[PDB]
Amino acid sequence: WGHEYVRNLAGEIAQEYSKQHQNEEAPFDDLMDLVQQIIAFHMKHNAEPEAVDLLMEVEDLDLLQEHVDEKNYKRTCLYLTAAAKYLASPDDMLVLDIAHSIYMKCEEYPSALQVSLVLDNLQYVKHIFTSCNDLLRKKQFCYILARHGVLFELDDNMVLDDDEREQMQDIINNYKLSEGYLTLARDIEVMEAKSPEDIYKAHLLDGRASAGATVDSARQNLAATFVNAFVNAGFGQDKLMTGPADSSSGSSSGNWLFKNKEHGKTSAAASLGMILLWDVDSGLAQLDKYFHSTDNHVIAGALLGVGIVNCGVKNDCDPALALLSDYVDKEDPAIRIGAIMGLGISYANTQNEQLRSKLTPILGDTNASLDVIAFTAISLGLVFVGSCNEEVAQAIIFALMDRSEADLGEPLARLLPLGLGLLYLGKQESVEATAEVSKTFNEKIRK
Amino acid sequence: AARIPTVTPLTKCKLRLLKLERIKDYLLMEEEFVANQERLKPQEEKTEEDRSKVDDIRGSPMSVGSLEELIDENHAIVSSSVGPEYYVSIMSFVDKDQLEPGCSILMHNKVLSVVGLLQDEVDPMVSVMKVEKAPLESYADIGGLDPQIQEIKEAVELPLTHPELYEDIGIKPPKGVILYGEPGTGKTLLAKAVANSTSATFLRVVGSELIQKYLGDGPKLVRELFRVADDLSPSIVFIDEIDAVGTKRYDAHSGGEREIQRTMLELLNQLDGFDSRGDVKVILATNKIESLDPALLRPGRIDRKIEFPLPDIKTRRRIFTIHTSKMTLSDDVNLEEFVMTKDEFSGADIKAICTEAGLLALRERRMKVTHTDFKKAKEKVMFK
Amino acid sequence: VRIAQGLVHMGKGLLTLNPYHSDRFLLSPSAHAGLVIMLHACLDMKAIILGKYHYMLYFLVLAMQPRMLLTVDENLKPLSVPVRVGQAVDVVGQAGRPKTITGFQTHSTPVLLSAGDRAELATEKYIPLSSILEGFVILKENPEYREEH
Amino acid sequence: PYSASIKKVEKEIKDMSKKVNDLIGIKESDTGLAAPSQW
Ligand SMILES: Nc1ncnc2c1ncn2[C@@H]1O[C@H](COP(=O)(O)OP(=O)(O)O)[C@@H](O)[C@H]1O
Repeated sequence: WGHEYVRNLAGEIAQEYSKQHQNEEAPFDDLMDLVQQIIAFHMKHNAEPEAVDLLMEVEDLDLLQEHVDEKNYKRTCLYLTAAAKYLASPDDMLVLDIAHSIYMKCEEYPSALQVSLVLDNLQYVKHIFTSCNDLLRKKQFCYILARHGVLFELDDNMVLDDDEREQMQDIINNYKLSEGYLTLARDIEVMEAKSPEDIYKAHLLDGRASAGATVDSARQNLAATFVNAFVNAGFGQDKLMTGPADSSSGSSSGNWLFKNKEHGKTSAAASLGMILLWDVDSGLAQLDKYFHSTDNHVIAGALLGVGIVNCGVKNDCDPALALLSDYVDKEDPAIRIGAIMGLGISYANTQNEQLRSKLTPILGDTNASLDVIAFTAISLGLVFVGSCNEEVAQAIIFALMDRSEADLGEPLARLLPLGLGLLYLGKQESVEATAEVSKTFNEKIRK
Repeated sequence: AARIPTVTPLTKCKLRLLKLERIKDYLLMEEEFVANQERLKPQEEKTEEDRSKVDDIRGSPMSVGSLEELIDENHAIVSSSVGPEYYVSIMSFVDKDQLEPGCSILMHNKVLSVVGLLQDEVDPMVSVMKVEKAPLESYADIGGLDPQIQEIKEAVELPLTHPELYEDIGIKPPKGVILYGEPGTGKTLLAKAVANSTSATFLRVVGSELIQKYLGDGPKLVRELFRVADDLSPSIVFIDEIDAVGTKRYDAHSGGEREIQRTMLELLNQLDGFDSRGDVKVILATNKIESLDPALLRPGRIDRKIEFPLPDIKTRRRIFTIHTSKMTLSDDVNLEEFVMTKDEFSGADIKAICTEAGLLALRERRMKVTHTDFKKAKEKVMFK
Repeated sequence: VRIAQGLVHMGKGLLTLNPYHSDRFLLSPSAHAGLVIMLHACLDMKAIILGKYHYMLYFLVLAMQPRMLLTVDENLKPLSVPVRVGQAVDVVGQAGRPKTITGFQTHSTPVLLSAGDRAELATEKYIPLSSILEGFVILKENPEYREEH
Repeated sequence: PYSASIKKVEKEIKDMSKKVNDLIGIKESDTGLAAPSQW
């Protein structure tokens, strides 16, 4: 009878279903048979969006799994993915699961992996890996997971070869990311380090500053250090921090480091941690030289740099945890803050229970400075993003009640709610209970 | 009012729904922000207290003044309708967008401060030349020639038909089209179709109407026609009987030839002067172009040249079948018999013959027209 | 201003702060958390960043990733293959097999992908195992390709 | 499919826009008067 008849029937069927759902007294089988026939006709004629819309208005999306062909799955799945962005929580979740089912039936595991990653369900990822028999596809999935920052410990039931398991564990650990970045830098010829002055292009501003005395402000030096760290991040070599001492002077390379004050020294040390990004072997060796400094600020900065270096890269030796756990217990607030932040940055989204156990007691210590507890909350949130672990949320809430009104006025009090929210990032419906609990907080913070 | 002009979707896509939802949310937020002002500090009705206070502040009796200059900072200089120049300032509701010489500014009655503007509904020159209703039927009622119907369409309507075709070619419509032809050639009949089909404003100018009796007047009339047409809207203004520029001499005008010459120079300036006239088209016709000033025709002021010849022996058939559409003529005579009656029967000749035949049939109150009526009309038309 | 200038020249143009991946479909929790922490610290500039906590900017470490599209052979070695790079186009609802990229320029080996730029292989010799060409892509030699001499 | 669903919603929003703008005052077309939110 033509496509227009089918389209008008689909619209009228949607309306009839909408009104019958409010009546709850009409038989469904007669409508279901016509809906199935309409879906088959639409599939045969590449009118996939109309079929998807009809099945959405009927809520019987399960029928899609039977009428999807090898020539029709791409457009259908793209339409489901586009619709999911308009669908809200519960509908979007069911739609994503059905799209994942269509994908597994269609044997395109990469898109299934992406959809499961959106769902944040590790069981579906495990099922996808089990269903895969191609080693190269498994390696690509490991690369994708490493990009997403999710640790997937390959169980022994997944691969029968130990060497391949080690190889994909290294791939997940982003070991080859540094090599790839270095290869790209070599290809573009961007190896040469750029000094902060080159970015500043001071020669272009000298038209009106010829009368300014050379006063090296500490803040200017800190800005220079920050710019130097940003520009030369991941290149392994720097002209200001690690440049050879090739000028007629036997003075330690730390001349610029000692020009900064306290927190400035910490920042200068963290610049070294950035410069050796993703390079664990050389980064640890270079930071070992600064671990011997008598300045507590330099030690804290070195710990934070160690945390930065292992950011996104996991080593089976776990140098970060072993090194930082010894400094976490130290009384000095600066060293404790540096160690905590390094642990949080290096172990972001890892969901390690050992870190939870080591950090929770710090949150309950009333003698700890506000800085320490705020950074502990931030690190706990970073480690447990999207996990909805009730224990960490309860610990942060307990820390929040125990604050006097005076502490609430400091800006640092605004970071504990930030950490608690970070614990709940990306999970919509689970946060209503926590909002209800938070309604009990003091008025100045409650909102 | 002009809240959102984006209608490019023109479908049931989610983008249109999202845009509408965002607009509704913004409107709701604005309404909520506005409502709280009265909820917290209404302080007045805001509906009639403001209007009443404005009426009691501004002079209740507002006079009919005339703005003559511009003073931005709480001031204005005008002349009292009695004559006394005033230094009336600007009021709160001034909305100073009509600050041009001539628009009456209404001042207060107590202190004579500017109270209100003067809505203007006159445009005397434009009104004494504005076409209210369509003159005749569609172009099909012209009949026979259509050598300029396509040409005139391209010259005027085609720019207004879909001005992307001339845009895609990288050019602007032709400057002007001057319709010159034999006396009674139907040039006015061409303007009839132009108006019945026209889409924009049209102005009619009697040819002698450009020459006034007082010296210096004619240039003023030309400048005023230009201002009215241009300042009003996109227009197609036809100054018919352009030969009357210097052909006919009248004793009413104080000036002699140097007055028609001045009027022609002013017309030329107004056609291709020193500014941007805008989107204005000109279509003029004349029956004696041999005397028209050569400068008023150079490509750049009057561009398209159109010549209208007498109806053709083949076109005479369509002309006759047209001008006698609704006549209850008896089959006694055949139009072809009078078709060749006149060696140079122009278009007006056919209409005159038909009208005379109708009148003759009327004198006897008969229902149809006989061959003898046409025979007696033909002699009375051509022979006089 | 100096911090902003340094950020603009991050990695000399090789690293970005994009929290999204795979055509803006996947949100990385770590990068988002770092960026949100940095913004919340910036909310109170004078007290937080200009005070004793200049180091809160190091939460940005989580959000930085490289702009590299490196094609890799089965033997895990880098391979230079021409790649077409251009702005992505939403192909939903378009009849036929519309191209997903606006552009005909071909770039070999590691094209610096900008925000919104999508990549498609310019050669049929290699079948990309990834539907989206980003980061590490393992290329498999096409067994059906015949070199047209 | 929902041809009348979207047209009716758009018309309702368009009518409500005027129904709410008339509650602040822009109407009562004058003969040279400024906006009550202008004086
Ligand atoms: N088909 C026709 N072709 C030409 N003129 C026609 C036609 N039908 C009628 N006419 C006559 O043409 C005249 C139009 O005025 P026009 O000839 O331009 O006058 P003038 O040339 O004196 O300005 C009217 O008398 C009208 O009746």
